[PDB]
Amino acid sequence: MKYIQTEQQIEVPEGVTVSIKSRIVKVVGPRGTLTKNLKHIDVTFTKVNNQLIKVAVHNGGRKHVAALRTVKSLVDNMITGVTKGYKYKMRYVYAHFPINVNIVEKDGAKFIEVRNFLGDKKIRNVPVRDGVTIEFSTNVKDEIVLSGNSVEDVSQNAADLQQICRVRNKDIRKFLDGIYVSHKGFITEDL
Amino acid sequence: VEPVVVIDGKGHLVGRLASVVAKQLLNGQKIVVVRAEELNISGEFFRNKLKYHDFLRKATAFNKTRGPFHFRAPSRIFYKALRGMVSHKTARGKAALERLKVFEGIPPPYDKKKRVVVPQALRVLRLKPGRKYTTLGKLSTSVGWKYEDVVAKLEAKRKVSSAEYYAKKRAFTKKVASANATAAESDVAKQLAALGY
Amino acid sequence: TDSIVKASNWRLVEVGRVVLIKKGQSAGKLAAIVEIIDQKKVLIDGPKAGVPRQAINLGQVVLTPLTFALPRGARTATVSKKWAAAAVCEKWAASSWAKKIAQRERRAALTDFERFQVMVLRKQKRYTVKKALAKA
Amino acid sequence: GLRSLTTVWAEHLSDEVKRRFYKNWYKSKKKAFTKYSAKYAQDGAGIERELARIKKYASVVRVLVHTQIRKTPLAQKKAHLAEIQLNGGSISEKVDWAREHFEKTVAVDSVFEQNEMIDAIAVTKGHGFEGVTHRWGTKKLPRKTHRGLRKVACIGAWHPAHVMWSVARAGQRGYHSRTSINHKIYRVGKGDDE
Amino acid sequence: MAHFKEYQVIGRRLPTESVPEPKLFRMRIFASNEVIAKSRYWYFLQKLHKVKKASGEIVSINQINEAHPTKVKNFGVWVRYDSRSGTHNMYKEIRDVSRVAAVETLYQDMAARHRARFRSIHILKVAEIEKTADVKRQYVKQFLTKDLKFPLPHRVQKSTKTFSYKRPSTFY
RNA sequence: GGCCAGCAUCAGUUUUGGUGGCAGGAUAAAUCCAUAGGAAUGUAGCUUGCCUCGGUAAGUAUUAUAGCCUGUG
RNA sequence: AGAACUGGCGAUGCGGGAUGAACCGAACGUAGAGUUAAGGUGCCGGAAUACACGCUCAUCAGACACCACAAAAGGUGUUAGUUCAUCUAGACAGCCGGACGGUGGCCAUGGAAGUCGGAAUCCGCUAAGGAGUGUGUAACAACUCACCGGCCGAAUGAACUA
RNA sequence: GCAGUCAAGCGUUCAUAGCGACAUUGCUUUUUGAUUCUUCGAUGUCGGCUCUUCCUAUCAUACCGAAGCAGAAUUCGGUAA
RNA sequence: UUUGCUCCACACAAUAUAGAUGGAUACGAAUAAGGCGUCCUUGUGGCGUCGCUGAACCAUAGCAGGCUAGCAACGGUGCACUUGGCGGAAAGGCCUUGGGUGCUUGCUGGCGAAUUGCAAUGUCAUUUUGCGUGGGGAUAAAUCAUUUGUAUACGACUUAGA
Repeated sequence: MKYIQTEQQIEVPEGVTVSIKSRIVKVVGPRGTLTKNLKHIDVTFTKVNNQLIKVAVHNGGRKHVAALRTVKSLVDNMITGVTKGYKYKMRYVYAHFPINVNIVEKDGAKFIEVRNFLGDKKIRNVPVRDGVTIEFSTNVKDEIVLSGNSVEDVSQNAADLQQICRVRNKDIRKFLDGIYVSHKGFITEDL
Repeated sequence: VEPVVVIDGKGHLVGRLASVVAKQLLNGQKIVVVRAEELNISGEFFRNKLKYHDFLRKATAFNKTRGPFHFRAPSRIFYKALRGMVSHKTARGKAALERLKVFEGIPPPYDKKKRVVVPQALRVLRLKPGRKYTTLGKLSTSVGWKYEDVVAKLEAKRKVSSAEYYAKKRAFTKKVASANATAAESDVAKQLAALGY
Repeated sequence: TDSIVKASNWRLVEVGRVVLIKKGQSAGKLAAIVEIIDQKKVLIDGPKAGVPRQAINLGQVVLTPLTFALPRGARTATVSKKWAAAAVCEKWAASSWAKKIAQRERRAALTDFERFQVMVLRKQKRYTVKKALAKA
Repeated sequence: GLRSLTTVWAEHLSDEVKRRFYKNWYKSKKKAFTKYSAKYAQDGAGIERELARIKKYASVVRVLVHTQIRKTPLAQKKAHLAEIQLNGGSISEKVDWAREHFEKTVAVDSVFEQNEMIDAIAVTKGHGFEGVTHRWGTKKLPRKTHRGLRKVACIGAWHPAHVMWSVARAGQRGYHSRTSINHKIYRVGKGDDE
Repeated sequence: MAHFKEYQVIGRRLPTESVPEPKLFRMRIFASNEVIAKSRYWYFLQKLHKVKKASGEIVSINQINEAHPTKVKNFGVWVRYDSRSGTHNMYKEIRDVSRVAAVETLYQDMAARHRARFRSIHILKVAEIEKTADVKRQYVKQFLTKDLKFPLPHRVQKSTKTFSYKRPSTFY
């Protein structure tokens, strides 16, 4: 029905800074720098009082209005990722075969290899995306920790681990094997 | 109005530009089309790839060598759309097609000449903001064109040379405007302003 | 640290926004938006320029960067008073837009004798520019 | 596509490669490459100007070589000329390697080694016109067949009303260009080595 | 069917000897000319009373002009239309400058959104909305907000030449 | 004195502009002017509460330092 | 296949439906000029890439009577509407707090207390707390929903119509 | 001949894992009819052999989804010629 | 194979044309954004300005454009040379140095035009070939026949022979 004016606000905290060049959002904070290309959405940014940013859509349809809210969420995810960080935690579950995962290095890429998954002799390799820091957890049995700034790079690298250890030609309800997300949190403490 | 009109194919629609050029060719105007690899087609990339595959499977059954020829270059894809807009089987339609030259990128001497655009054929001026469009260079590579990287390497080298030419021209234009501003406050400057000049 | 975001100033369709009719019987006169009917139709009034108050389509007019305080739905007598108070026709004539417009009817009104005089005057001016440009 | 920019030849060419450019060697005056040899009669600017263009341009560099048929027991007496692409870094030294190898010889041991898999490119043995039974491997018709049994019975349907391009039919057999891959090298022999 | 006008039409139901001076029924008809206006008048009296063109006459036909043709109003219009399946009743609100102009856009809107032709639309009533917040449709509420300013973040200005020597700019 | 044309003044057919004088409607309706009444997408003022000496925020207030609507003439 | 009325084809070219004996327009001496019919005006193709309001995105869109096919049934695709319900006495969604007292109800018996199961649905406190929505315990425990509130700020829920 | 819609019931309980009555909507021209438009101053008639190509309404192989799928073996469905 | 072949300056001829009659006047990129100018801590920076079409810009006055006299400038422009550099995607073009020479309407003059008789494109292109003058350069092959068999119906293919 072509909503004349729909608008969402973006709250920017103390330490970080946001710079936009005609759609190119650059969020720079204590943990680093994040850049995103949003040139496929066609929204309008405006700075109000150096602590709040407003995004406006003029004469947009229902689908185009639905693309307004995802703009604010993507920028907020970029903002919270450079102050609080993003920390994904997984657990290894197996019935008989202990899954062995180690950090390897070929051609300077820091792959993640998986061994002894359901007794398979094949070594599945998972490449670590840039910005994601992989660390093995302490005092918890079979836990891996994925940490980084970009939520869409930590979770996608996380999704690669979850989808590489699939079970085929068996009953999924019985063979409870895989690398599953346990908790999606933040890197910084107290929050 | 001009002996040879050079049209920049970047940002244009293959169908709306061809219909413009086909009418100009029939009227006896020579047309040169450059940068045919940057032409735009309305609809998503998967739409146009499926349409070309439907065209690709159309061939003469008993001899594939005499059927419809599926050209892969972006210049010839634009030519195929333009060829069907002209009565090319007559002597008048054949003479019109010899007045047209279509190239990928910007070739020699047409690189040192002025390029124009067709306002009723720009993608930005015809498509609603939000509609998906396909680039002819990417579509051609997916169907069998193997010169996308060669043109892109040559086009990048050409832009460096043209940027240096523009810096000399922009600096010379600023020197011209300084002398034209000093030409003001005189008798001949005020008399020209009275006559609209 | 700066939080720079580009502003990208736009001409808003609003009460008091001065329009320039480009298609229709007026074709070049100045009017002001009185009330907004919908997304595509607006109510304009050009009493100083002679434009009758009417409902016009937004495609037949082009908004100007001039704006003056006008109440919503103000009648013709009210619009004409605020037009002269803000001196809209004086600010418009000082803009480069109107000076570029007023230049093009002046060239179109040039006679054959005046077209010859412009040729002579530009040759005298070109002599001074070429002399000044060749010594620096 | 790729396009050759210029070609540079050696100062002296043997009669083996000179015989390639003629159809009647015995009648000709053997004037080939006589005026081109005057380019080396200068200080070398005529050849050096062309080499500089190959280093600047020409991202692909190929060498012109010809066989030594006189060491071969064939009676052809005419060498075969072919282009071989150079594999190496820094396009400039490809020209410099070719320049220093003009009129010099290259052996197999500098190109191929033992236990290497190579592709052989050659034209097959010719057999002339051959029937469809042996050219395509089609089954022979029974003995009771009239008007010949070494044929293809049905060459197509009523519709389409044409002979298909994909039906087996008699014609030329052999003398085709083929390249078989994955051929292991077992011995790199030496002629001087008894 | 065209650029409309508003007419008032009075029928009479021609006098018999038994009944002189009949009731003089009246309607308001939206039409392009007086010929269609008189035709639409008889079409509706044939749906309400035992009267037709042969049994009655047209006393008077007068064109009704807008009292304030240059003041933007909100119009609440009730319509009854025939669809491909059955008959339905609608209520819509149109923000326009006159009753005639608001009716003209309704026929365009009814044909666009419901594929209803002019022959299948009955105008039940065109009434003015006196007070704000009595407007029930959201697409009319948007233009009644205080201090309403909206831009046009795209500018496709039409050209007259087949070739232009500069790339167009959609700044606005 | 042929043949082929140009221009002018005409006639027949027709096409495309400029412009004048009148007759009708609610003797157009409006705008406009005068008068009365009224309302908020509530103007000034007043008052309240936050506040980088003022800008906002919600109550009051029917023309005031903005205006509008309706009726009548 | 067989009748009725009328118009056509056959006996009929012409303009249109790309194409066609019947359809639309219109019927024909030889020419000129003007105007139209039916049908069209992005290019082929003579004529506005006219104007105006909307609708539609289709990983087999659609595009014009005769006409060269598509249905029942479906879609939190999108648009418009109908009816009912919540509603200025703060809804919807989310988070958070309580979620019980009489009472392990009358039953059954290796054992059953709101939750294997059969038959009953009341009282107190009150803002609300169902002899209880699911998880679980041999059985209790623990957790949660119904239900009522804390804060957050205006439209929202359901069934249908095309 | 093939495919849907509705869901009374079967399925240990559980309509829709799998099926599925009573009804109803279609598709296909590989069956057989019906018709008599083309051909009786002739289009050589069944089957097999031989050979090419195409269709998908998929038997197998590839990748997946579902199950009253533990494994094994099957069943149903999807992308697919 | 009777002084032939090729190239440049020129002269006379014919032949040919999908159509010269002021100038095809060169950033890139974005379009819910940019161009230009300027400042600055050189940035996704501050400020100013511009668009709303090339309706521009440059060029344009003289017998299709004469003959001459000066003034003011040390410019503008054409041509033949020359210096240097860049350009390979189809470069075959672009930029630049030095002087020579011609014109100059930047300004002020003096003569000449008619009769082509009231309009009749009023000839102003380059395309190839031919032919003569004379200024440079170059001094071969192929095929048939014979022969070979890595080939082959015949042609073709592969070889050889002063």
